[PDB]
Amino acid sequence: MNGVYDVGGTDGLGPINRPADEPVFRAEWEKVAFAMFPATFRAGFMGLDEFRFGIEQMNPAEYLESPYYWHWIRTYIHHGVRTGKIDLEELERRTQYYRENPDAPLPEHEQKPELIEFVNQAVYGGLPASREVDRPPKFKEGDVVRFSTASPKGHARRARYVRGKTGTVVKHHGAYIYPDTAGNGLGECPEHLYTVRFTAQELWGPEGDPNSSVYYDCWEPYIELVDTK
Amino acid sequence: TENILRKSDEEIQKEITARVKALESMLIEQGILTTSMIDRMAEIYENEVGPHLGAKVVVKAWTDPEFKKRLLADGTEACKELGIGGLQGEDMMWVENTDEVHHVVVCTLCSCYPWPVLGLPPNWFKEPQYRSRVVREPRQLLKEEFGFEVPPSKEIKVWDSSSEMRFVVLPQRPAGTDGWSEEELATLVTRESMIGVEPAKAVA
Ligand SMILES: [Co+2]
Repeated sequence: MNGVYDVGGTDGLGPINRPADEPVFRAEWEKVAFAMFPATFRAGFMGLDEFRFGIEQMNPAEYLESPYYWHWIRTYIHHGVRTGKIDLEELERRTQYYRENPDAPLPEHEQKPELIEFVNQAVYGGLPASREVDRPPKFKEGDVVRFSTASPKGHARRARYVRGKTGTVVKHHGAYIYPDTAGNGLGECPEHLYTVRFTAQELWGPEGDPNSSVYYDCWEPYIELVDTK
Repeated sequence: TENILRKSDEEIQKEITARVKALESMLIEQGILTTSMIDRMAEIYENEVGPHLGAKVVVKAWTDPEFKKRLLADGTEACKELGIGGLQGEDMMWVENTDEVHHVVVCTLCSCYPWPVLGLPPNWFKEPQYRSRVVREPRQLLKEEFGFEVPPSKEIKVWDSSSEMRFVVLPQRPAGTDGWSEEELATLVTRESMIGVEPAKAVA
């Protein structure tokens, strides 16, 4: 979708805020927000692409200025409601309860060894998105290609600043989970993945830096030939 | 930046805290979230996984030309030689700074970052200011925000991680470090140097 989150090339967002040092987690709620990703992932709320799409659907004013891990909370709720695993009225009720009683206990629960095993395995083992497909790569290093001007309403990885632009294939990485299906609940449907080089002048016009380029990763349907050798 | 519509930071923190505790209570009752799971995730990225791991990779590449070739050929498989890898670094591609090229990495669409070598990203990396501007004016951004002057003749390559490929900058080895040990060289390697927003530390 063409959301505000797609900020590459956007002007006017202001100076970078960069404290001299900062903790990994600024508050306890951030640790909880963070750990909820493997928990909701394991429980089938969403996969990685769907996770991103939930955030992309935030109120943009809220997105632009809220603490980062609040984005994560919004997407858990989004998918919780989407899948019927979270009752929103109960959540609103509990929110007010902990508003009035911030030190009230969490619900009694059993610890689960398998959740710790899941965590360690995901962290050190990873969650690889690479896949084998039956088709060979359509493109190769050196191919001059043009990025699609499609503007899907659903999830995609088509930054507005590269749409319709011409660049050069730099590397074929193999095939990967395709965001345009996966982020919309339509499955992995893997596609070959390429890094494509776009000059700053191509991206930003004839006043652009003549000695700068942006490298952007494109799934196969994103790009079509202009020329080959 | 001033927003006359915005609540105070304290009031925002209070509201978020209640919201998150409520959601937490519900996921706990579903049996899919536990306090030990939360504590483990937090411990891993506070204390086990961080930029000291990337630094070890960098100094090995600095001191081992064959490893460096492997690193630049297949980043994930090379880092595994050091027991480094995993979540959000399943597909790493390392890019080498030289006298002719400077690399800088961004996720314009969100926050993508190579967790297994750098740990979780600092908040400025994830925020709209850096993400919007670095693909558009990298040279000015590096100078204005990071005090880093890249000569206009020197090519700047911005890597936007729109896929699960994770890009990591191999910073140039600082002058004056001939024959330094790996542990001594590691002191020069920063998370910023592997994002590309700064060079590795000068010896001074
Ligand atoms: Co991202």
